Amino acid sequence: VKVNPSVKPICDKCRLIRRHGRVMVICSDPRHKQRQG
Amino acid sequence: YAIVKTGGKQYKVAVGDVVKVEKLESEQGEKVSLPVALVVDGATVTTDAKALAKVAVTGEVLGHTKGPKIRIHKFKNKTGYHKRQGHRQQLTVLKVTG
Amino acid sequence: PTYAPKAGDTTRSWYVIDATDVVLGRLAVAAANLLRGKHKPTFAPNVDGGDFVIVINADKVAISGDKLQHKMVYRHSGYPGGLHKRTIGELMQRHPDRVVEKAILGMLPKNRLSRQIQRKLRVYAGPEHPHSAQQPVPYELKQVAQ
Amino acid sequence: NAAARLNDITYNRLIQGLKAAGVEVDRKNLADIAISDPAAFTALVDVARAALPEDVNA
Amino acid sequence: ARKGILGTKLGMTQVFDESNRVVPVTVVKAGPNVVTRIRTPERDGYSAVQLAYGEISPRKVNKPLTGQYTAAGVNPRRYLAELRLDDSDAATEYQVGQELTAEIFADGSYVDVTGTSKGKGFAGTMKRHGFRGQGASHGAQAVHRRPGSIGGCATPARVFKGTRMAGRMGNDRVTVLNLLVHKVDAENGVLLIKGAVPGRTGGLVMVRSAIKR
Amino acid sequence: RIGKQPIPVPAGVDVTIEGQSISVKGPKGTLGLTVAEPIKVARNDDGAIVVTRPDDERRNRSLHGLSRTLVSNLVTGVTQGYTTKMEIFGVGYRVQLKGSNLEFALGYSHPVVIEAPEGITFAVQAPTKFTVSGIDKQKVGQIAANIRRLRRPDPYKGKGVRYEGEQIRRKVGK
RNA sequence: CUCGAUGUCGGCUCGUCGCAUCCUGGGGCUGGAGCAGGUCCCAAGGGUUGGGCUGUUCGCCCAUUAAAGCGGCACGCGAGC
RNA sequence: ACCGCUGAAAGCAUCUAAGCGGGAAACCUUCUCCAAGAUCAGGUUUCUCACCCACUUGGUGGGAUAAGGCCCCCCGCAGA
Repeated sequence: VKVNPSVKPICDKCRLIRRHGRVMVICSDPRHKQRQG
Repeated sequence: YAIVKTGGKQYKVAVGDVVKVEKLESEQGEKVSLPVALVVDGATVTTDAKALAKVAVTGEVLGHTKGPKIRIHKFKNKTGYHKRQGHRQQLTVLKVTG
Repeated sequence: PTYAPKAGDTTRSWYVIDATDVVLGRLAVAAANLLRGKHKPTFAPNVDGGDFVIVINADKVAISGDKLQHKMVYRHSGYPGGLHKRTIGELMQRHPDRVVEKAILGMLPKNRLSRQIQRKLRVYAGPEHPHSAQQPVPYELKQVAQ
Repeated sequence: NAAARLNDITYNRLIQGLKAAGVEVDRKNLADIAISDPAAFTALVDVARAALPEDVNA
Repeated sequence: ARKGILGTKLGMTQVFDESNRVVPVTVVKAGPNVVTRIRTPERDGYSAVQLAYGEISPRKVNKPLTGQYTAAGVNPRRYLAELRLDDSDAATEYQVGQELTAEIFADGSYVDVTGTSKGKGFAGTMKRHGFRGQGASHGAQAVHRRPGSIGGCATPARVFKGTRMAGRMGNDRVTVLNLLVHKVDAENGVLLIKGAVPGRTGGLVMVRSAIKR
Repeated sequence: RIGKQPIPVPAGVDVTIEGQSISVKGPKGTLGLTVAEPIKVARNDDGAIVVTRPDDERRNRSLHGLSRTLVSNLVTGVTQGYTTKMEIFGVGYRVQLKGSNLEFALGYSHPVVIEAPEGITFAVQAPTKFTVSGIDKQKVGQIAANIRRLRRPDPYKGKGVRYEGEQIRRKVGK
């Protein structure tokens, strides 16, 4: 995961889901898999 | 027993009970009548104000004692200020006969 | 002058609080009021009226689930470090009566009468209290009026 | 307050009743008849109840 | 169960082992003198056993102790120590009036031996804590062997608790673990123990089977 | 339009609300369930199942979707099987169903006997293909990912215990 | 604040705490073939050496090392040197 | 931290909302040591138990001792 506290989608497959406190994204391809804070 | 109202304060006295009440204008012997706020016969209590303006406690002023020597010594701090003055509150003793 | 507090003048009844489903704050406030003796009009902050309070079923006393895993009970030992953090979750699956007793003691005043008073509160996890020698009458909680 | 809550009324409403009824007792003697006479105090509480308006509107 | 026994230590030796090595060994007379008085996990919630060991005259012991030896049915013993057993009672492993011997430790079975140390006296912070105490020559005025400092100035305007300071060391019960018994003399009592047992020679020592295998 | 599925049942065995908990027996073993109080679950008078609760407050909806697919889990797991087909990919595995249980080996010493819990079953078809089954779909999936998560994803060749594949990634190589 | 005194640097001795982790522990990503490597996440329990030049912290270097942390506490510590 | 299953809202997809699982030298355990002044001052067991005076009978003081311990003395690889 790349953790930067200002999270956006990268490609046209990232889903800005929310998951138990941290607001992560998932494009189902762990190229970034980034997550907020 | 009745809650006599005297001196801006109120007291709870039945018949024959001494009370250190304020400096009522009076002497020894000559009685004096004092209003009530609430007079009680155990289960018959009086509450309605016009029913209490009739009920008058009465007792014999006697003794005209003084209170105890209340020593004031005001003193602030480095200010360097003392002010010492005392006080005997004038009182009177009372019996209750109503 | 008062007539309420004197020698041998205060009465000693007993109380059983079933901490069945109640929440911890209401439970502890209720037990604390019974323990100090403010439920009594013959009250004074110098004397110890009040009733021996027993708290039973304190094993299942309600706390927010989101608090059984967050709210912590620290207790320092003087030694550097030695801060013994501990949530009420493990503290509950170890000593729920210690949790309850802690809350109650925290709601009492902070003085020596606080000690003489808290020596009157028993708390047990199961339903089964041993102080049945008396006639411990169940006191359950009731918001009043207004 | 303790004797009031023994009579299921709170101190606030007790005072508001003893005011609206008007029995010019004061907290000192009110507490004395509270201690010695639960009877006279419960008469006072019924006085206060009978002198509360209706509700929390007015 | 954790097979333990009492005993005193008679001193050290060296014994040569199978492979022609040396065994700097301690001799512990755990001899067949250890009797019991069970401790139920129901009356008092232990599941422990009361091992006795010693030889004293009746005249030497006071009435409570001899009463406990009589109620157990045994003739008194200078020591009377206790050993935890388990989450279980099992009602057949021991008995009140039983007899033990060093024979349970079966020549290789690692023991862990516990006992009070030799008092190293009122020992200062270098016999007690290993302080690389301040220098000895380069001007050090008087502070060779002396502690040094105890904390900092104004926020801990106080010495923290548990500060390493001078004080009476020694005598504290210590447990030296995993001492592989080299031999067992059930024919005159002793139990050899490849290692260094804590305590004065001729002092109480509880030889418990290990926990670490 | 989540609320357009009340549960049917082929075998129709034990499908009735014994006090806000459901259970189903039949061709498979049985199961329980502890559904939240603000759910309503009822039966249908031909033997089917129905579910709702007339509160509309944004937890009704979450519990709606879940509760429904979880009771489906129950009944269409007892009657209809629950089983997942996991194909070994790569080199070197040939099964020993010892007792009823699986022993893995790929790419290191010490073949690993994967514990045989209560209420599963291990199945194999080849050296490089097996599958699991049970009654509880969550049980099935959790053990099926216990079997996966073995020799973690590597894209450079692929040594994947997969779920009949499902598109493992690929290399960048050398 | 302290001037009718709060003894200043470095070293030593003794610490102690923080996490902004050098190592050891678990991980995600990698333009990560393997070795590794580089970056981000969690993690403070331990550990974090010896010398040469310098009053020197600062450094530079030698030989290592798992690694040879960065800080706080009156730039911790002189009624301890 | 991260990983994961079941799974909606939001006919899907999601580790999350209900649920469950993995998960580290870090936390409680496990171990070694102190420890009931833990005043919440614990427990199992054993031992001794009239024991004589005076009052205001009594309690209340006294005295006598039980069991026990101490002080003396001979010591210690225990110790200022």
